[PDB]
Amino acid sequence: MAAIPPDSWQPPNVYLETSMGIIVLELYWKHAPKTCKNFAELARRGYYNGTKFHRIIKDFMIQGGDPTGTGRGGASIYGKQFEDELHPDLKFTGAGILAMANAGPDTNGSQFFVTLAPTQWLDGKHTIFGRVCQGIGMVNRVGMVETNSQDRPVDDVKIIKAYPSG
Repeated sequence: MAAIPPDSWQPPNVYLETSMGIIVLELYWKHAPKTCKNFAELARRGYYNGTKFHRIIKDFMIQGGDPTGTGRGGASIYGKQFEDELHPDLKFTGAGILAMANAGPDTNGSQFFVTLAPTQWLDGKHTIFGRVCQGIGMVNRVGMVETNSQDRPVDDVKIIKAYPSG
């Protein structure tokens, strides 16, 4: 009853070609279409290309830059700030996840942090957006490496290019 000859697959995987190492991510095109489009657009337009990770907490997580890495010049495709895409369903405990960073009520930025270690205390503080199925290993080393006495990476980690799977 009513058959649609044509079909649509759409690659739900993203390939971030970082200087540190290549890692695949999983975007939620169901509840995350909003942030998903932003993350994909920013990477497609050529914003993430050239940036790097400034925040790296040993045995915890590592947040990547975007808004000039200093809140100097950063804006979302939809606008400056939007409504948080938080929805009771995901969790930030399983080592290797991609949660969208925020600032305040109805105030979201363009940062992204991947949790490499179990965290229940912060399980709810930030919002989700993607996952790291194939790549957590590359991130693990980034946390095991030598860091500063605050949150500065002693090693060299940056992004050279990024493209979605085809």
